[PDB]
Amino acid sequence: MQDIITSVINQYDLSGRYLDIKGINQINNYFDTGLKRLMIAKLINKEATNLIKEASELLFIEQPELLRPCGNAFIGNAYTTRRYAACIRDIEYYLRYSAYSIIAGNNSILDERVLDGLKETYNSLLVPIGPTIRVIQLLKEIIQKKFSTENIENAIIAEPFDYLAINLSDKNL
Amino acid sequence: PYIRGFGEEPQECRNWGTQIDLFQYSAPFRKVPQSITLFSDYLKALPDQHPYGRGNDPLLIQFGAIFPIGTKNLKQNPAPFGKDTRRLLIRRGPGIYN
Amino acid sequence: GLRLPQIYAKAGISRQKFVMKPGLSTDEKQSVISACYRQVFERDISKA
Amino acid sequence: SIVTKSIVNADAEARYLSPGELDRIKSFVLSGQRRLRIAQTLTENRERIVKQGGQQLFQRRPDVVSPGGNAYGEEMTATCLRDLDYYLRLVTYGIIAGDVTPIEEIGLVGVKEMYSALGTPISGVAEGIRCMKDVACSLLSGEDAAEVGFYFDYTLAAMQ
Amino acid sequence: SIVTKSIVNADAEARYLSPGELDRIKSFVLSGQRRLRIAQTLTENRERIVKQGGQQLFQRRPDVVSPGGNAYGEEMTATCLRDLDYYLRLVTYGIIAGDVTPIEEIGLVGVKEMYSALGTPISGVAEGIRCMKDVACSLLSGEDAAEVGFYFDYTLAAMQ
Amino acid sequence: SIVTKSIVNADAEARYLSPGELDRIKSFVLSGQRRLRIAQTLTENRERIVKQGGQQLFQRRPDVVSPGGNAYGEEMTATCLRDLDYYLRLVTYGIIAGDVTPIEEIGLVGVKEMYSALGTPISGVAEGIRCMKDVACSLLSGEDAAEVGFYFDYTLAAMQ
Amino acid sequence: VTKASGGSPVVKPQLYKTASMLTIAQAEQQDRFLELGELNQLVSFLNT
Amino acid sequence: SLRDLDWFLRYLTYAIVAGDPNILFVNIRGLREIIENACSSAATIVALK
Amino acid sequence: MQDAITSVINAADVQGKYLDANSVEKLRGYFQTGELRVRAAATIAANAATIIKEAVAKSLLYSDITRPGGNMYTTRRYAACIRDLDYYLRYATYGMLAGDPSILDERVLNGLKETYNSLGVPIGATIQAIQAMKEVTGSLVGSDAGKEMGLYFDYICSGLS
Amino acid sequence: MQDAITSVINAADVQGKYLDANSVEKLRGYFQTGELRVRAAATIAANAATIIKEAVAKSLLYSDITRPGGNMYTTRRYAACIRDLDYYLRYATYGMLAGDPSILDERVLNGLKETYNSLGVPIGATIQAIQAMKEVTGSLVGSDAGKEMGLYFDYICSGLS
Amino acid sequence: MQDAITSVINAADVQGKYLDANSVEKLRGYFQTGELRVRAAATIAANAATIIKEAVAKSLLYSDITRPGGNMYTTRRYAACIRDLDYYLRYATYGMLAGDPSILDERVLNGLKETYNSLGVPIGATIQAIQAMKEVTGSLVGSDAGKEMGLYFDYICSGLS
Amino acid sequence: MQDAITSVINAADVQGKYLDANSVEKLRGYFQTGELRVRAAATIAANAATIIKEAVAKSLLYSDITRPGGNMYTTRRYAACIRDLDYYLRYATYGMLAGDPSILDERVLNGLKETYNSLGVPIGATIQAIQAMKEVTGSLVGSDAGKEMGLYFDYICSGLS
Amino acid sequence: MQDAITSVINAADVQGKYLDANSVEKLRGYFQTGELRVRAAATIAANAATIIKEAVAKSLLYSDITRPGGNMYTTRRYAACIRDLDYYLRYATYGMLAGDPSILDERVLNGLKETYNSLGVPIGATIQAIQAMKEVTGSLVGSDAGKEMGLYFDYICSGLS
Ligand SMILES: CCC1=C(C)/C(=C/C2=NC(=C\c3[nH]c(/C=C4\NC(=O)[C@H](C)[C@H]4CC)c(C)c3CCC(=O)O)/C(CCC(=O)O)=C2C)NC1=O
Ligand SMILES: CCC1=C(C)/C(=C/C2=NC(=C\c3[nH]c(/C=C4\NC(=O)[C@H](C)[C@H]4CC)c(C)c3CCC(=O)O)/C(CCC(=O)O)=C2C)NC1=O
Ligand SMILES: CCC1=C(C)/C(=C/C2=NC(=C\c3[nH]c(/C=C4\NC(=O)[C@H](C)[C@H]4CC)c(C)c3CCC(=O)O)/C(CCC(=O)O)=C2C)NC1=O
Ligand SMILES: CCC1=C(C)/C(=C/C2=NC(=C\c3[nH]c(/C=C4\NC(=O)[C@H](C)[C@H]4CC)c(C)c3CCC(=O)O)/C(CCC(=O)O)=C2C)NC1=O
Ligand SMILES: CCC1=C(C)/C(=C/C2=NC(=C\c3[nH]c(/C=C4\NC(=O)[C@H](C)[C@H]4CC)c(C)c3CCC(=O)O)/C(CCC(=O)O)=C2C)NC1=O
Ligand SMILES: CCC1=C(C)/C(=C/C2=NC(=C\c3[nH]c(/C=C4\NC(=O)[C@H](C)[C@H]4CC)c(C)c3CCC(=O)O)/C(CCC(=O)O)=C2C)NC1=O
Ligand SMILES: CCC1=C(C)/C(=C/C2=NC(=C\c3[nH]c(/C=C4\NC(=O)[C@H](C)[C@H]4CC)c(C)c3CCC(=O)O)/C(CCC(=O)O)=C2C)NC1=O
Ligand SMILES: CCC1=C(C)/C(=C/C2=NC(=C\c3[nH]c(/C=C4\NC(=O)[C@H](C)[C@H]4CC)c(C)c3CCC(=O)O)/C(CCC(=O)O)=C2C)NC1=O
Repeated sequence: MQDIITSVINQYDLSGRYLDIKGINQINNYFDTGLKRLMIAKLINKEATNLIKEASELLFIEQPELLRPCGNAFIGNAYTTRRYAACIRDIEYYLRYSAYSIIAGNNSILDERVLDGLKETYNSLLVPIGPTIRVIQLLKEIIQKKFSTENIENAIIAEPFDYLAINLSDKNL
Repeated sequence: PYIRGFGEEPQECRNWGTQIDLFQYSAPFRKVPQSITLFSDYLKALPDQHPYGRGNDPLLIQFGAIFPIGTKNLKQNPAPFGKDTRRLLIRRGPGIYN
Repeated sequence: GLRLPQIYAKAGISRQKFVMKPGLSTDEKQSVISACYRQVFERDISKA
Repeated sequence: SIVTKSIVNADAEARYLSPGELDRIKSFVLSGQRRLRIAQTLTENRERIVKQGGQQLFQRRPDVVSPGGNAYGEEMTATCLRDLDYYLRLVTYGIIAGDVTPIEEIGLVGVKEMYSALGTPISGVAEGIRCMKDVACSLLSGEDAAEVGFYFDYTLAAMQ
Repeated sequence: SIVTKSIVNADAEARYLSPGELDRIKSFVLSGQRRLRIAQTLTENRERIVKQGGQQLFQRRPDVVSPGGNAYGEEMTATCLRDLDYYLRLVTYGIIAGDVTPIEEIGLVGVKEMYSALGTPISGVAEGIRCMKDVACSLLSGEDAAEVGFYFDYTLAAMQ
Repeated sequence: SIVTKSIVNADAEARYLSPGELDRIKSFVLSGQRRLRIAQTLTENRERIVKQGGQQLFQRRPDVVSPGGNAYGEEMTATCLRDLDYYLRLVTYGIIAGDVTPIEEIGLVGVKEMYSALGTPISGVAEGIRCMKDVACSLLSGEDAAEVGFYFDYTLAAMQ
Repeated sequence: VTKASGGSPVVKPQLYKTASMLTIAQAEQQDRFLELGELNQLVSFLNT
Repeated sequence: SLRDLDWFLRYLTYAIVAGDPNILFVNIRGLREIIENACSSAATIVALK
Repeated sequence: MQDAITSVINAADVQGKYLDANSVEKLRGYFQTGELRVRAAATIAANAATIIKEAVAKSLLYSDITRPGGNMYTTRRYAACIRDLDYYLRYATYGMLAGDPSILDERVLNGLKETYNSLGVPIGATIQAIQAMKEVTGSLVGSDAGKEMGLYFDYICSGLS
Repeated sequence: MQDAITSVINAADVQGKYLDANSVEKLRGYFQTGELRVRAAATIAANAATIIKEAVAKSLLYSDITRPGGNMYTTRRYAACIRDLDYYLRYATYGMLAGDPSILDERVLNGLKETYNSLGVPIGATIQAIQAMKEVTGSLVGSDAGKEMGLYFDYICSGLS
Repeated sequence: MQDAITSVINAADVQGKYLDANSVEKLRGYFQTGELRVRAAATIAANAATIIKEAVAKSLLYSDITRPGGNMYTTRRYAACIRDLDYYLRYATYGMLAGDPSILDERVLNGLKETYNSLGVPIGATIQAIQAMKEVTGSLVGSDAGKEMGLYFDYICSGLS
Repeated sequence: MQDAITSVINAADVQGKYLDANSVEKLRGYFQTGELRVRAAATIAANAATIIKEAVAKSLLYSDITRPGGNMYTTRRYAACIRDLDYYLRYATYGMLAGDPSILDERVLNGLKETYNSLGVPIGATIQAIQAMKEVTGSLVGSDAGKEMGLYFDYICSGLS
Repeated sequence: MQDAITSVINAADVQGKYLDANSVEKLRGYFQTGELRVRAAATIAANAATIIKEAVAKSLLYSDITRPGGNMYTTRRYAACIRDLDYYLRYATYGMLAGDPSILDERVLNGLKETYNSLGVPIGATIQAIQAMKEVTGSLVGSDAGKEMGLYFDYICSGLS
């Protein structure tokens, strides 16, 4: 992975140049929101076991087909508690690895340890990608309710959960 | 030592397809490294090859129809290619007539 | 680091292990040794 | 980067960020504008550091500029000081990132193979970096010269 | 014994005996009255088996008792019948144990090394076992000879 | 999108976007408020448009709902509206994008092979999209009812 | 955007054990050719 | 609720026709803690009994 | 492509042999099942549009792959779905007439597992759609000819898995 | 990796249905034949060596593959030859006892054609060695048992082609 | 390729939703920047020749790569290099209008590093010419548009390394 | 791996023949040059660091690949690259002793072109470093052994293009 | 393709030099021996059907390569082999006329060892036929042209080995 500083420092090393004001303005934008990126991660740490329950419940209320039998095409959904237990485990991976990238200010950790090989694994177990994109976007709406006063915290929160949906999505257009 | 398979331990979806193929009796017959080529392909851009598998572009020879990638060679390299994509073809001549 | 619900691994055939405590019978010693040929060489080459 | 170091240390244990790492990251962002000042002072005084640094190197190791030495000549002495400029650049990267990872990945991994295959005495590159550190610490205050001294020290220890 | 073999597979999986594996133990111990009669009726026919089963071995292989054969003389043939008594003894062990592992660890592991060191044709030893199986099975009913016949046939395979 | 379309045309001829194309994009982004409101008016009446439009189709074509029609039955009639809700959704994507790209790339490419593989009359699907057009225009003013009608017309035309 | 692919093989997770499968999957793991003792367990299950 | 009592009886007949109760063990072990915040645990044991 | 007759000729060919008494047995086995295959293939061509219509309905019709986010969701993806089933059904009857899977391996199964991995198509869901298609044709073609038809449906599955 | 019991349950389980009369009929044929399936697998284990020896002698013994230049010439390639015939004879009883050929897909036919083609092993000569082994086993285990065992021997040759 | 508008439409379409106030805020944010992107794309089109002319003179004009023995020596190869710089400047303008670097992945960086390695083009000098072309274009369009334009010049450099 | 001796034995054994006059002359061609190969192999092992050090200065030292942006810029990439040159020198020496390029196929060239394409290493610059390393070696070992070593230097370059 | 004159013009152009004494020496070296090449090229074109017919019967006519089972058994395979020898002989004459083996790399040797490994053509037996074709042609054209002609037969077998 690479944090926001390492990405800016690696982009300048590729040219063999020192850091000018343009590269220092970018590092200052992270040192400004850096103290606010920790309040967001400490909130996730305290509400981590709750924010997965609402995302799971709101997902199954809209997609009741996931809690039902799989059909003769052996789709992997939350049919039984062995599948329900395994699928709630995934919802923690999206929340845990999204809290890391909020402190890194960069999505390098996301694709390197989540997206590289994900669709090959879900297409192997026949796990639906549609609902998975939904629950990832429900977590964003849930977490953003805690931060309603100031809107600069909404941009920071939407970044990790937006990247996962844009990269898991199929390009229909 | 035992094979730490799929139903025996929490897996990671980064070496998913590589490891499931490694635990086969066909594993010693892939003479090409499968991990060093994939773990670095994750970081570089799309490869120069057919939109379908690598065994779909033939040898550009005089008289041909030779597709080396098959069941006897075992060098298959699928890559995710979008619907709208253009291959960088090289002009057989001066470059500026492309 | 990963994590898995413990019931997800108890479902299925439950692949077995082999240990080499001295004092076992000669068959269990043999089964533990043959299992080490299949693992290191991908097949029991001592009888093939 | 110290931030990247703390996220992969908690990723290995399969857990979230703990209080020992959330307070360390807080110490890093509070020290942010102070690092960008120090790193920009070494970037604006490159010529005086590389030239004064190499000057004192050619008096502690006169055999590298003697006939038969590795840096004997006008073109080999200009390449000598080109390497003191690479390592001053990587030191500023390590001060901004809060750790020595950019120095290690760039110019410390396999540095003995490179300079052994070029014919360069590796002990002379460490003696030049030790002389740049003296000019570098003369432009900084008392407490900032100690902060920067750790990054010059790591380069010497790895170059030995 | 299948009891010990049924526990070693359970312990390898690190779990209690499955309800199926417990059913195998009660069915085996249920048939204890029968195995004691099958193996015992063979015990009362040792001389009729090893002698008749041995003489037929000396008609299908007249070279092993001729000059230059391994069993040439009063002593080398009496030593030959000693082993026919050894293997008929081990077959009765496997019938009462419900397993061939008694015969395996006693007289089947390393058997090709022992007989090769003695100059014994292993193909001539198995011929005597195939001749003892016909004498043995002729004294038992069809239901029993199919069960006892497996232990005779399992040793012939390993002895080739 | 109007930007994606103007970029593929220029990329097809290996040129920059002409000033005539950059001007059409300018009036595109300058009208984002009018169409963002026109799309919300359609998004807020998905029942009044899909149900009212769908009912007028069922008596203008009683064959599909009759015994032997494709949508004969309550479950089949419900999937009849699943489609009429799809195309209504895509029509709002076009109004937001300002181009028929979303409508074509989703639900117009190969639409005749799909409905033929299902057994539904393509002549009936176009009938339902036109009856929904009347409802959608009844909720918009004259200047805005023409914009929504353009995206419905391209769908009716391409579906024959 | 993901730029590589390791391939997605057809894998079906274990669901549950059966009295017939376990007695046979044991011998398969050891190449044993279905021991006589395990052959009697399977027939007793099918007799029910 | 009525959906779950069918599974306890449906999955129970799969067990006897199959070999062992491993199908029931994998799907009932950690079940009572997943749902007991939206349903009384006491009402369930009396049902299965 | 080579049918069962030419395959028996090529086997004896590469040995320089004349057809022995054993090779005629493999030839008499095809001649006794020849009119049965032409009778089975004559009906599949009449119900080819409906066999694929009913095989998709009972396997993956209303499943999560219709729904948004799944594969074969859009019309272009749905229309590309049935275009593959026509190749499996049309080529599975070609091989059944010839009694040899050489035309399936040559044109269909050579490089199809690799094209799906590059496209992102679920291999497992496809194998179950061809499985539903195997029992649907077993209703029209009957149980006798139907099993031979299914013998080439697994060949697609064994080579696509 | 399933039995007929596991196959019929998942067929009904995924439909959310109890086992009906037609579903229990498939299990009735697997249960009532158990004493016949187990008797065959025991007599096969006693003669696993004498079957492979009379299948090689009847199929490929004195041919060109035994002689120099051919495949399976040297001692190592001969020992690896009859070790494969122990694989097929072993996994054929695993499916005959499980009542499902699903175990032959995961651990026999998966990568079988990619391995022999990379090693240079002739696949046509292998089918002849397996076809002969289905004929030898058909006399030991009887006619009723051999018909069942031959269903799995034929299942390998179809995927081995 | 996809621009910022079709990114919202595609993300909302995969879930199946119609639209929301949250993604509408993303669209409104793009329209607020739209007129800036348009005036900058027009200035680059009118000054496409002088940006490449001023970027080549600063970076690689009197160097070893234009003297005999280096790439860019002949007129055949000097004209090829100028044409490549007009690729990056014209495709980085498409990404500046669309607000999405997706087009550089499909038609620009798609196998571009192996293409240069087979022809012998210096990768290090190509990066220095794109960097030099970055400050020249950043002076024409200004700081606000130039900072956004440089986001794709850097994208090409990291994808070419 | 197989040397010139074993390559003659396998050619005869694959036919079933004893060593005839045509193969005996190939065996004499290797014995006559055996002391010349052992002499060159000892001088290459002692001057390996100077053959690599002078082939690098002559081909790719002050080039573009050593500066920022190019391949082999950082010290790990300079050190990882001269570790590749130490492979080719050592394995070209094994091939010269064995008189057969068989060991270059298995342990060097098999799958080496795809490794460099995924890593992004320029093949044209690697071939120029081996060619410069072939000229320095040919001056140390002489003109007779020097053209033997160049016989296996070209096998790596032609097996790499 | 480039001939011997072009290779001298390019080697001076890469240095930026007018043709000096060293390059004028290489130019006369081609002009002097130029009429010896036009004579050998005219005699090979006349004995082309004879040089192939004598190297085939000398090398691979009565072996097991022509018998049933051997690669090149049937008439289609026989006619395809002597068509390959026709290209090697015809292309070694293009190379001798031009004095530069560049023609062989771009039109003969590119991906040729992958082409034969795909079809199963024995590379060892193909090299023997070219060696036999080398001496049969060396007797017709003499000792001077016979040595330069063999210079390009060795270039083909070396890249084909
Ligand atoms: C850190 C990044 C990362 C992710 C995300 C990950 C996912 C992952 N999800 C899995 C299974 C699974 N995932 C689900 C998930 C779902 N079912 C549904 O209906 C929903 C759409 C969804 C829940 C939101 C199910 C049901 C399985 C089990 C499938 C089966 O066994 O049938 C498995 C196989 C079990 C195992 O872990 O050993 C992996 C590896 N691995 C990773 O390394
Ligand atoms: C066959 C083995 C098996 C069972 C039984 C099983 C049950 C199961 N019950 C669930 C929920 C639930 N189950 C119940 C209720 C009850 N449950 C009972 O057994 C009682 C009869 C009743 C309480 C008196 C309720 C109220 C919920 C919803 C809880 C929620 O909203 O999360 C869920 C979560 C998804 C859902 O259905 O909403 C599972 C997976 N899974 C299995 O694999
Ligand atoms: C749409 C995106 C895209 C790019 C970028 C592209 C590049 C590309 N550059 C080429 C050649 C070339 N490229 C250069 C470039 C350079 N020489 C230098 O010294 C400089 C450092 C550098 C430019 C800054 C040269 C000299 C050639 C000719 C190579 C030759 O003919 O040997 C060729 C071969 C000929 C052809 O056009 O058919 C292609 C395909 N193609 C594409 O489709
Ligand atoms: C970013 C990490 C990094 C480093 C450090 C690096 C070093 C490096 N030093 C070099 C040469 C050199 N380096 C020196 C250095 C010295 N002579 C002395 O006497 C002193 C002890 C010492 C300097 C203090 C000399 C004389 C040469 C030229 C040697 C020659 O041309 O033979 C070269 C070959 C030509 C070139 O400069 O491109 C490289 C690549 N490359 C890298 O990527
Ligand atoms: C985004 C564009 C898009 C469309 C349009 C679409 C259509 C679509 N229509 C379907 C079924 C169906 N569609 C109809 C439709 C109709 N019956 C009538 O009488 C009417 C004339 C007509 C509707 C106006 C019927 C009856 C079925 C069920 C067919 C059957 O059960 O045999 C199905 C199969 C089940 C499913 O996955 O939902 C799809 C995928 N999918 C798409 O992705
Ligand atoms: C359980 C399923 C399974 C199978 C089938 C299997 C096959 C298999 N066959 C092999 C070799 C081999 N197999 C053969 C086979 C034959 N030669 C002939 O002439 C006959 C036609 C044919 C046998 C009837 C030969 C000759 C080799 C060695 C080839 C060589 O050494 O070059 C090897 C190489 C490794 C080794 O032998 O230790 C494997 C892995 N592995 C498995 O896991
Ligand atoms: C072998 C084929 C070939 C040619 C022809 C060639 C030309 C060439 N001419 C150049 C410059 C130049 N060429 C001129 C030429 C002229 N000024 C006038 O007024 C006259 C009309 C005209 C000469 C008669 C000038 C003034 C420059 C420098 C202009 C600048 O720096 O922008 C340059 C850039 C710097 C350099 O010289 O390397 C090249 C590469 N390169 C080649 O490889
Ligand atoms: C211009 C460069 C070039 C070459 C060389 C080339 C190779 C070449 N030779 C071929 C076949 C063949 N080539 C040979 C030749 C030989 N097999 C033997 O047994 C001998 C050792 C050897 C002759 C010395 C044979 C026998 C075939 C037939 C292979 C087959 O039919 O499968 C084929 C397949 C197409 C066809 O046969 O019509 C190609 C492409 N094509 C080209 O464009």
